[PDB]
Amino acid sequence: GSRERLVYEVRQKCRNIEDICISCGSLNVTLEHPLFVGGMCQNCKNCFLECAYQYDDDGYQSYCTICCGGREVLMCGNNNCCRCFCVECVDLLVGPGAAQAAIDPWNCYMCGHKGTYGLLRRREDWPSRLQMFF
Ligand SMILES: [Mg+2]
Ligand SMILES: [Zn+2]
Ligand SMILES: [Zn+2]
Ligand SMILES: [Zn+2]
Repeated sequence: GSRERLVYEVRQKCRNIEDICISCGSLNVTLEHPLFVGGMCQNCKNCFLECAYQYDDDGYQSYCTICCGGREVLMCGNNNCCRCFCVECVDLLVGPGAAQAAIDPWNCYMCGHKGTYGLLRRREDWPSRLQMFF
C-alpha cells in the first residue's frame, strides 16, 4: 500500500510527487517520469521500456501507461495514440471516482486539451522526453 500512502502524503502537502515513483510507489526514484510530473524508479523504467508499444488483439496498448499493468482500462480514442490507463491509477492519481466518470469518445490524458487532472500533470516536453527516454 506504499503508492496509496505516498499519494495521500502528496495531497496532504507532506511529500513532493517528484520524490515518489508514480508507477509503483518506490522511493528509489532514479529519473523523472517522462510523461507526467512525478518520479520513476529504475525497475519501472525497465518495465516501461519492455512494455512500451505492445498491443493486444483489440488494437489498443497492452499495458497501462502509468503502472505498466492493468486489467480494466480506459482506452484512448485517438488512433494515433491507442494508450490505455488502468482504473486503479486513475482513481489514485486523478482522484476517487475519476475512472468511472471517465467512462464518449474519450481522449486520454496525453491527448486532451487540458494537461492537469488532479495530481496527474502532463509534462510539457513529453514527446521529446520520450526520445531521450528510449
Ligand atoms: Mg492484458
Ligand atoms: Zn517504480
Ligand atoms: Zn495503471
Ligand atoms: Zn491518447
